[PDB]
Amino acid sequence: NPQEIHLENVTEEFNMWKNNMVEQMHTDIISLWDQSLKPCVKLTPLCV
Amino acid sequence: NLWVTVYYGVPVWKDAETTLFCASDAKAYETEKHNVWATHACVPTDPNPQEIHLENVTEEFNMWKNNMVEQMHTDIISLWDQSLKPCVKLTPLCVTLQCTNVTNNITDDGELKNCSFNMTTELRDKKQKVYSLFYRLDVVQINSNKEYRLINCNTSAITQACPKVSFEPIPIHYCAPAGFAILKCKDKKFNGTGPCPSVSTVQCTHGIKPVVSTQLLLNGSLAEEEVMIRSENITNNAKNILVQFNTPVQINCTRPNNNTRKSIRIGPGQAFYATGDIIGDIRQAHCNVSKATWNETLGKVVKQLRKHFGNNTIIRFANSSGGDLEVTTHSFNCGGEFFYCNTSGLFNSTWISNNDSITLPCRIKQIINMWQRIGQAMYAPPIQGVIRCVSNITGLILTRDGGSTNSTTETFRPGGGDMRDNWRSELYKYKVVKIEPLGVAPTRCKRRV
Amino acid sequence: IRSENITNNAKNILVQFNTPVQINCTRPNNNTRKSIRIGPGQAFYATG
Amino acid sequence: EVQLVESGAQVKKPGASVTVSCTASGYKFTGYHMHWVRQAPGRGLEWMGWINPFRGAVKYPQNFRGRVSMTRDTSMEIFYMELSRLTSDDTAVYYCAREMFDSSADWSPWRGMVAW
Amino acid sequence: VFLGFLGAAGSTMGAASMTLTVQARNLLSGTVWGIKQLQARVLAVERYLRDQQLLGIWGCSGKLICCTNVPWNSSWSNRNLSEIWDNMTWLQWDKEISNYTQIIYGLLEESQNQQEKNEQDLLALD
Amino acid sequence: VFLGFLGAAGSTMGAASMTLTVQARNLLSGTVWGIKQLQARVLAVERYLRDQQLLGIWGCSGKLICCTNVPWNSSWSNRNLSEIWDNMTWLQWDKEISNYTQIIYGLLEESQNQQEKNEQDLLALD
Amino acid sequence: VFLGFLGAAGSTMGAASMTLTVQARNLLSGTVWGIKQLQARVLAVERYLRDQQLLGIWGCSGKLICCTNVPWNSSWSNRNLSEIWDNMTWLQWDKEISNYTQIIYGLLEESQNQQEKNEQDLLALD
Ligand SMILES: *[C@@H]1O[C@H](CO)[C@@H](O[C@@H]2O[C@H](CO)[C@@H](O[C@@H]3O[C@H](CO[C@H]4O[C@H](CO[C@H]5O[C@H](CO)[C@@H](O)[C@H](O)[C@@H]5O)[C@@H](O)[C@H](O)[C@@H]4O)[C@@H](O)[C@H](O[C@H]4O[C@H](CO)[C@@H](O)[C@H](O)[C@@H]4O[C@H]4O[C@H](CO)[C@@H](O)[C@H](O)[C@@H]4O)[C@@H]3O)[C@H](O)[C@H]2NC(C)=O)[C@H](O)[C@H]1NC(C)=O
Ligand SMILES: *[C@@H]1O[C@H](CO)[C@@H](O[C@@H]2O[C@H](CO)[C@@H](O[C@@H]3O[C@H](CO[C@H]4O[C@H](CO)[C@@H](O)[C@H](O[C@H]5O[C@H](CO)[C@@H](O)[C@H](O)[C@@H]5O)[C@@H]4O)[C@@H](O)[C@H](O)[C@@H]3O)[C@H](O)[C@H]2NC(C)=O)[C@H](O)[C@H]1NC(C)=O
Ligand SMILES: *[C@@H]1O[C@H](CO)[C@@H](O[C@@H]2O[C@H](CO)[C@@H](O[C@@H]3O[C@H](CO[C@H]4O[C@H](CO)[C@@H](O)[C@H](O[C@H]5O[C@H](CO)[C@@H](O)[C@H](O)[C@@H]5O)[C@@H]4O)[C@@H](O)[C@H](O)[C@@H]3O)[C@H](O)[C@H]2NC(C)=O)[C@H](O)[C@H]1NC(C)=O
Ligand SMILES: *[C@@H]1O[C@H](CO[C@@H]2O[C@@H](C)[C@@H](O)[C@@H](O)[C@@H]2O)[C@@H](O[C@@H]2O[C@H](CO)[C@@H](O[C@@H]3O[C@H](CO)[C@@H](O)[C@H](O)[C@@H]3O)[C@H](O)[C@H]2NC(C)=O)[C@H](O)[C@H]1NC(C)=O
Ligand SMILES: *[C@@H]1O[C@H](CO[C@@H]2O[C@@H](C)[C@@H](O)[C@@H](O)[C@@H]2O)[C@@H](O[C@@H]2O[C@H](CO)[C@@H](O[C@@H]3O[C@H](CO)[C@@H](O)[C@H](O)[C@@H]3O)[C@H](O)[C@H]2NC(C)=O)[C@H](O)[C@H]1NC(C)=O
Ligand SMILES: *[C@@H]1O[C@H](CO[C@@H]2O[C@@H](C)[C@@H](O)[C@@H](O)[C@@H]2O)[C@@H](O[C@@H]2O[C@H](CO)[C@@H](O[C@@H]3O[C@H](CO)[C@@H](O)[C@H](O)[C@@H]3O)[C@H](O)[C@H]2NC(C)=O)[C@H](O)[C@H]1NC(C)=O
Ligand SMILES: *[C@@H]1O[C@H](CO)[C@@H](O[C@@H]2O[C@H](CO)[C@@H](O[C@@H]3O[C@H](CO)[C@@H](O)[C@H](O)[C@@H]3O)[C@H](O)[C@H]2NC(C)=O)[C@H](O)[C@H]1NC(C)=O
Ligand SMILES: *[C@@H]1O[C@H](CO[C@@H]2O[C@@H](C)[C@@H](O)[C@@H](O)[C@@H]2O)[C@@H](O[C@@H]2O[C@H](CO)[C@@H](O)[C@H](O)[C@H]2NC(C)=O)[C@H](O)[C@H]1NC(C)=O
Ligand SMILES: *[C@@H]1O[C@H](CO[C@@H]2O[C@@H](C)[C@@H](O)[C@@H](O)[C@@H]2O)[C@@H](O[C@@H]2O[C@H](CO)[C@@H](O)[C@H](O)[C@H]2NC(C)=O)[C@H](O)[C@H]1NC(C)=O
Ligand SMILES: *[C@@H]1O[C@H](CO[C@@H]2O[C@@H](C)[C@@H](O)[C@@H](O)[C@@H]2O)[C@@H](O[C@@H]2O[C@H](CO)[C@@H](O)[C@H](O)[C@H]2NC(C)=O)[C@H](O)[C@H]1NC(C)=O
Ligand SMILES: *[C@@H]1O[C@H](CO)[C@@H](O[C@@H]2O[C@H](CO)[C@@H](O)[C@H](O)[C@H]2NC(C)=O)[C@H](O)[C@H]1NC(C)=O
Ligand SMILES: *[C@@H]1O[C@H](CO)[C@@H](O[C@@H]2O[C@H](CO)[C@@H](O)[C@H](O)[C@H]2NC(C)=O)[C@H](O)[C@H]1NC(C)=O
Ligand SMILES: *[C@@H]1O[C@H](CO[C@@H]2O[C@@H](C)[C@@H](O)[C@@H](O)[C@@H]2O)[C@@H](O)[C@H](O)[C@H]1NC(C)=O
Ligand SMILES: *[C@@H]1O[C@H](CO[C@@H]2O[C@@H](C)[C@@H](O)[C@@H](O)[C@@H]2O)[C@@H](O)[C@H](O)[C@H]1NC(C)=O
Ligand SMILES: *[C@@H]1O[C@H](CO[C@@H]2O[C@@H](C)[C@@H](O)[C@@H](O)[C@@H]2O)[C@@H](O)[C@H](O)[C@H]1NC(C)=O
Repeated sequence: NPQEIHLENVTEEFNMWKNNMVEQMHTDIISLWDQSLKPCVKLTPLCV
Repeated sequence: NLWVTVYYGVPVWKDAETTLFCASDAKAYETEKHNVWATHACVPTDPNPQEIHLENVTEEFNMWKNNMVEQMHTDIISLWDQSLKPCVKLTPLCVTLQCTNVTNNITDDGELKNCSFNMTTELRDKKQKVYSLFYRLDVVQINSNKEYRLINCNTSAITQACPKVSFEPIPIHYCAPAGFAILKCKDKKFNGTGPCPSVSTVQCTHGIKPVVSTQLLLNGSLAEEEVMIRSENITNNAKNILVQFNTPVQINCTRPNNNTRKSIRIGPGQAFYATGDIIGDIRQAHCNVSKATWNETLGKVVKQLRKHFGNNTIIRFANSSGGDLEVTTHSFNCGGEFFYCNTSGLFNSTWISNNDSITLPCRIKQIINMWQRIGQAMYAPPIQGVIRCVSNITGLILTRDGGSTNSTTETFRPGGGDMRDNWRSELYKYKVVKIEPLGVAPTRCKRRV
Repeated sequence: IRSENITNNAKNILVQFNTPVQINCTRPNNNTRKSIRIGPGQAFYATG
Repeated sequence: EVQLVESGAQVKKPGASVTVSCTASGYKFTGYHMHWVRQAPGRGLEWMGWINPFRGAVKYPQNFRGRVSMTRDTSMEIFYMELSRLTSDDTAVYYCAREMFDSSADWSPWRGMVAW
Repeated sequence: VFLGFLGAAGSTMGAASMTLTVQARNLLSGTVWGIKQLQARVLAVERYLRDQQLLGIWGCSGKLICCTNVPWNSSWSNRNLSEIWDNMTWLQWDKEISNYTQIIYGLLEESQNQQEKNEQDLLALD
Repeated sequence: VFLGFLGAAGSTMGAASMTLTVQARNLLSGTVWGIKQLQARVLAVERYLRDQQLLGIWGCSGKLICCTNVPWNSSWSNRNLSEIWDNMTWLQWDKEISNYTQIIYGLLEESQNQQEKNEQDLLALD
Repeated sequence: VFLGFLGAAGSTMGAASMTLTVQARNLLSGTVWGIKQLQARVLAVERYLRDQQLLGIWGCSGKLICCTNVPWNSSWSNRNLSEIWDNMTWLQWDKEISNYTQIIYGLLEESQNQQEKNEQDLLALD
């Protein structure tokens, strides 16, 4: 139940462009990417 | 009639040890270059390194049993490999090398070799025929023209610290967490053992460059008033003895050769940075030291030894005994490169009681096993051109001779090689404790019913 | 006699002794270990 | 267990040079001091020096200094000793011994000689 | 007057009870080689809450000061009140009392708040 | 008498209130395969401080015992005082009350210290 | 009435003192990419116990409300009682008082519990 609680009389200034949650998501996808490739098969011998 | 009464946050501490953490400030953090030496994740230093003095506190200090050294000893080694692991592994570089005495017009009796060898490329099938110039200490021959091979091939897997990462020592401030603290012993004449008269607490040390070096200490802290003589036990010749200058000493270290760096592709993503041919004059590394302040330094020192040894006696200096090249010579990184220098004429002297400078020969070695750990070596890529580094000598390490002749003469030579002594240079005044904020003392007080 | 369920043959059944039992295990052959250098830092210990 | 194994008996001319080895095993090699002692026939023990395998730190005595070359091979775990300018007075039986307590970090000792 | 953290240590205990709000205020202080710094700051809250646990199981739980209904055995550093607070530093003092500390603590946690707090409900049920 | 940690469990609750200083004293207990031991000891302070949070938001925050102004609904295990403390172990008891625990807790945190503590300032402003 | 966590924020502070048991109840909330989630939940107990430390070193340590013997300098947001609690939200208010907070805090930790609690033993020794 993704509880969503509303707050009243609260004026909050939002910025999506300076939002830090993006840079995290940016890095995790790259790290998680290699976390797959490291146990996976290295094709370095395929240069031929 | 007295009772027991608990008091929280009392000035009661006990001596213990735990894990500390670095402070590189922010300025050498900007050196960057993809992890220059240490500083990567290092915490910033306090802008105002608050030093609080404690009164009526007699604290016994020991620099030789101080645990902060062994930590610093291990971190530098781990951080070392943490660079080499993403860096380029040179394990394929173990190969038969066809080399020649370097090109010069006689007047020798070399040490540099024009080395042609069959290598490999990024494309796994096709291969490479290349030449590079190597110092004699990184290779050894094998038994037409003589053939050579690397020195580490039969010992340890060799890597190469990638040229992005540097070796440059960056000042590091070791810090302690809450419930603990660090104590600085500030009293001017202090032998490092026994009680410390001047006890002040800090949460971080001063700037400490983890200088990786032997036989000489550079860039560190200076002593005060007389030059201080510190040894755990002086009756044992085997235990190393450390000194601290009140006067810093200048030295200019140079690699006068103008090097070329040949980057050859062993990849994909791998590659090896070789040494190209010297451009112009063939010279050799060396470092200069003023003979005047040197002679006066030995005079000011010999007056300090005559407090601990004899009122009037004889003091002789002689060159070293034997061991690995990392001991028998002076090791350190000058900007990218690790120099190994002959120290002899400094110590050619005999002293009893009552304008020019000097120069020392030096050698460069790229493959380095430093801290001796086998199974893993490292290669230091060559730096392009003339290398120059200026250093300020703040400390020393020495050993003594043996019975010889009764009350006759004592001889001194270089020593050390265990880098734990390198960290004792800045850690002599430091030690760690832990807080016991709870305490129970009697008074007429009693709680309720 | 301990078993999760004894009516199922498939489930393993475990026992515990009150009396320990002696056994002498030997490799009577006298082996040689040939250490051959695959390095640097690598090496392989063969049978002589 | 540990073992200290030396080279073989040699017959040489005077004024020449002679090398003698010692090969330790069964312990941490780089972290254990190695003494060397010669005993002339019928005489007492004559201590010729020691070599710390850590980086190769050495210390000799006064009377033997300059004729004694002592090294170790940390790879192959073989200590070495050499005597030159051979004299008839240099004829003796030469030993290698280890100090009692050693480690890779802190140190001490002096006295200890156990494995010979 | 603010002498900072641990200022009154060598000072006598009676003079050292004025800094309790200092030493207790900074006591909590509010990839490789990054692990180095992380494990260090964990030991503070364990050392802090262990005292809070001891302070809690005893009759205190209130910070900086406390008393108890446990008497002081003269076998514990027999001294006059002035020979202790006025004549002895917390360093010299806790040196003497490290003997019976847990013997003292046992009565604080058990003879007091295991006992005196059970007296509450028996008095508070009516 | 010291029976140790969790000694009075099977004993009746009235007999189990004497060990509270025991079970609360050791409750805080003062590379690969090294991670195995580290994550285990973290869950203690979370379980400890969660109680401290609950004990704090309720009218207690004092250790080992407490009461409240919230009445006991007879719909919660209707029993006589002797049928509960004297006739039931904490195991058999908390089995019955695990029903209304949070229903009880809601009044302890809100009807009490959200309410009775607001009564303080209104009485303490004058 | 239960408005949930942070419900009264934009509401005036006088109206925001009714949720203290809410915002303090969930404040503690009871390999690679697995490290991502672990370091996050650690900062809660540090932020929680730091308040407990501040609340402890001051004259409070009791949850959700407190007062002090430190007067309010008119140089700190000079306003009438209605211009503050009734006319200002905690957001608009703490905006003004973030100025003197530590100046206020210094007297709470030192002028109060370093002082008023020392008054205890001096009165409690006889
Ligand atoms: C169920 O439990 C039982 C009992 O617990 C298990 O039985 C065990 O079986 C093991 C083998 O499977 C066996 O392990 C060997 O132990 C040997 C003994 O080690 C001790 O003693 C030596 C020497 O002391 C002897 O001599 C002295 C003085 O003269 C006497 O005082 C002693 O009583 C002995 O007589 C000490 O040096 C040790 O410190 C011990 O105290 C070991 O020697 C042996 O190790 C050797 O082989 C290893 C494998 O290759 C090797 O790594 C190691 O280095 C050893 O190599 C020897 O030779 C080399 C040659 O170069 C030399 O360099 C070395 O120094 C060394 O001499 C084994 O470890 C157990 O002893 C035996 N008992 C116990 C109590 O454990 C049973 O296995 C178990 N079942 C299962 C399934 O687990
Ligand atoms: C060998 O090296 C050592 C260490 O490098 C020399 O020892 C002394 O070093 C200390 C500093 O470690 C100097 O003493 C003080 O340094 C203070 C810090 O100064 C820095 O930060 C200042 C404020 O942030 C900043 O203003 C200052 O800049 C100054 O120097 C700059 C060049 O470095 C220059 O560009 C600027 O214009 C400005 O002049 C620094 O960044 C400083 O605040 C104190 O005033 C004081 O200087 C000592 O002077 C050093 N020397 C001595 C003799 O103690 C040691 O001298 C060297 N020895 C030899 C033989 O060369
Ligand atoms: C098969 O193996 C098992 C387990 O190895 C045997 O089962 C029993 O094992 C237990 C111990 O696990 C023995 O029972 C007790 O052991 C106690 C612990 O003893 C150790 O520590 C003592 C104090 O620290 C120490 O004194 C003692 O040393 C004694 O034995 C040494 C040799 O092991 C000897 O050198 C010493 O001089 C000294 O005699 C141990 O280090 C001990 O305190 C108790 O007194 C008791 O012994 C049982 O005896 C074992 N045997 C039985 C039948 O229960 C099992 O026997 C083995 N079965 C067969 C068939 O071999
Ligand atoms: C209670 O306190 C006593 C006495 O402590 C004394 O005063 C302190 C201020 C310090 O200066 C202490 O150093 C000093 O002793 C403790 O006394 C203990 O007594 C025993 C002997 O009964 C000592 O044992 C010694 O052991 C050494 C080493 O083997 C022998 O050489 C001695 O002959 C003797 O047997 C012991 O060292 C001493 N101290 C301690 C810490 O045990 C007593 O232990 C202590 N009790 C408690 C519960 O803390
Ligand atoms: C309040 O307590 C009751 C009763 O609990 C009873 O007493 C305890 C000491 C235990 O012995 C319990 O096992 C025992 O029931 C809880 O009763 C709940 O009742 C419902 C039915 O209304 C049960 O549902 C059952 O579900 C099973 C499986 O699908 C069916 O086969 C049954 O036919 C029946 O539908 C439920 O199991 C039972 N227990 C629980 C834990 O829910 C009641 O839930 C509880 N209330 C609260 C808020 O805790
Ligand atoms: C106490 O509070 C004052 C005033 O705060 C005022 O009211 C608040 C509700 C906010 O709306 C604030 O934005 C508003 O100023 C703090 O006033 C500080 O005054 C100095 C000048 O004395 C300001 O410095 C400015 O710096 C800018 C940028 O360089 C210049 O362009 C200006 O000319 C001026 O020099 C400062 O910004 C202002 N605010 C702060 C946060 O410092 C005062 O600092 C504060 N004191 C404390 C201890 O908190
Ligand atoms: C360049 O490569 C050559 C390849 O041989 C090296 O030459 C060798 O130099 C040594 C001197 O160190 C010569 O040994 C000498 O032999 C003479 C005659 O017996 C003897 O009188 C001397 O005492 C000494 O033993 C050796 O013969 C010579 N090689 C050949 C084939 O003659 C040379 O050293 C290399 N340069 C460098 C810097 O290594
Ligand atoms: C440090 O302590 C001295 C006094 O310590 C005395 O000696 C110790 C060995 C121990 O026995 C203590 O209990 C003793 O009290 C302080 O000296 C006093 O200073 C005040 C003010 O300056 C003065 O009025 C007293 O006469 C002094 N007493 C003595 C005996 O000299 C000193 O002030 C302490 N340090 C600080 C910073 O307060
Ligand atoms: C363990 O408990 C028994 C009594 O438990 C009773 O039975 C249970 C099923 C439950 O209904 C409980 O509420 C009951 O009280 C204790 O036995 C008592 O022991 C004391 C002292 O030895 C004796 O005076 C009483 O008469 C005994 N009562 C009964 C009913 O036998 C027993 O002591 C408990 N164990 C311990 C270590 O105290
Ligand atoms: C949200 O707040 C309004 C009132 O806020 C006023 O304006 C602000 C800018 C600030 O100055 C505050 O201090 C002021 O109080 C609430 O409106 C009130 O609602 C009640 C009940 O509905 C009504 O009786 C009052 O007359 C209203 N007052 C005004 C001025 O309109 C509103 O209720 C708040 N939101 C919630 C959910 O309560
Ligand atoms: C180091 O200096 C101290 C004095 O500052 C020396 O004095 C010793 O102090 C301790 C007190 O802990 C006494 O127990 C010793 O008896 C003192 N010895 C002497 C000779 O004075 C200490 O000896 C010095 N150590 C060295 C190695 O020089
Ligand atoms: C080491 O080199 C530095 C320069 O790199 C020399 O510094 C000079 O010192 C003289 C005085 O001796 C000054 O007059 C110059 O202005 C200095 N130049 C610079 C650039 O700093 C230093 O003297 C050299 N020392 C030795 C022993 O060679
Ligand atoms: C005072 O203490 C005396 C000694 O107690 C014994 O020694 C201490 C160190 C502990 O080990 C304790 O367990 C021992 O019993 C007691 O004999 C004496 O009764 C005590 N008196 C008072 C009033 O507490
Ligand atoms: C006693 O409890 C009765 C039942 O309450 C209901 O059931 C419990 C399990 C909860 O789910 C609760 O939210 C429900 O409303 C109440 O009807 C009765 O009023 C209560 N009486 C008292 C005095 O509290
Ligand atoms: C009220 O505050 C006045 C100003 O204090 C000064 O400014 C604040 C922001 C702090 O920096 C403080 O350290 C400064 O001294 C005081 O001058 C005045 O005495 C205060 N009056 C009372 C009753 O507290």
